[PDB]
Amino acid sequence: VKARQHITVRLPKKARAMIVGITNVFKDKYPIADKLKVIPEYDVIEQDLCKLLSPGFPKQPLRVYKFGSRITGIGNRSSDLDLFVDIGNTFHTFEHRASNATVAKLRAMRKFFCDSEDWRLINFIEQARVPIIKTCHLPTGIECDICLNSMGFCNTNLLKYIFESQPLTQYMCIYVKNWLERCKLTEQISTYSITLMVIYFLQLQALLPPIAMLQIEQAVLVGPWVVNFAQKSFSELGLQQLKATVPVIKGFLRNFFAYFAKFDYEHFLVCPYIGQANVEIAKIERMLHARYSAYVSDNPECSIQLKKPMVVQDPIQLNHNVTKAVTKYGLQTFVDYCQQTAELLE
RNA sequence: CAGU
Ligand SMILES: [Mg+2]
Ligand SMILES: [Mg+2]
Repeated sequence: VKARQHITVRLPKKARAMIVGITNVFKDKYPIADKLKVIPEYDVIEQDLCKLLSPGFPKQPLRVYKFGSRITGIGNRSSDLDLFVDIGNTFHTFEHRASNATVAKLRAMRKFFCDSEDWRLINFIEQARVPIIKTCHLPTGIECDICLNSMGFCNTNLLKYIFESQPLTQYMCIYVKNWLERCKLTEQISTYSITLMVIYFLQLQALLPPIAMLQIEQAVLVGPWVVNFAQKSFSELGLQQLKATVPVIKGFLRNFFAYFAKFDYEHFLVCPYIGQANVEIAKIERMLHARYSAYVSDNPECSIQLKKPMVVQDPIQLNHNVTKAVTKYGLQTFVDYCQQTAELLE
């Protein structure tokens, strides 16, 4: 891309094949994703985690929360399982950067996975924004990402509500998830990022509510972030729940890819919190709730990172641009692929 | 930059 910026990066053949062929998501991948929301294997994993860590922290409170794509219903059989281990009722505590205690806890847990004959330690990432332990649960073979941060569980619950209220959202996310993998873009643009882009797009079509309109104040807080939401019936908002049909899905996907092919990433951001068209990067910070403003006043270093090629704001952790690591050339690659994909969908 |  960098060598020939003037050339539209060719949509990879693996992607072209799947776009030109949409019945697979509707008839096969959807039922598997729906089944993967609840399977017996997850109970074994949570139980074995409690059994493994209960001795390491004897009197301490302990609770395990599942989240991620398997739980929201856009997973596949190879999908990893994401788990939040809360030791000591830290659910409501927000760490911008992982604290010493948090890193201390992760280090203690690392040893337990190594020594245990039911777990294989795969990786221990301490210096990430969200430190995680990557380990294989050997009885099931399921790869688990273990963290000490509640935010992923909270946005998983929000996706659950959105997908169940408007199933078209779920189908589209399964499709673009697979499209992202066949385009080999997942390392720059994550499945979670594209899910927020789908949600935002459908908000602009008046098929989903702005997240802010679900949070009119009693607030549940993880630090400064409002993590609960009114589970309002879509009828009360006049939001029609569409029947997901292959033509309906195809038309919305076409429009989705067309929209992000022409989106002005230099001046606007994807903003499911606001859920309105043309949210300017230059205006967004003054549009956020009072807790965000109070938090960044005391900590200006924790404001959302807006000076990035691609800005997609987490609807709950409002200081997180989930696409902050996307490069100009990764963005151009994504824009070119959107362009060619919209064409192939007519 | 790494879970989501
Ligand atoms: Mg996952
Ligand atoms: Mg994971």
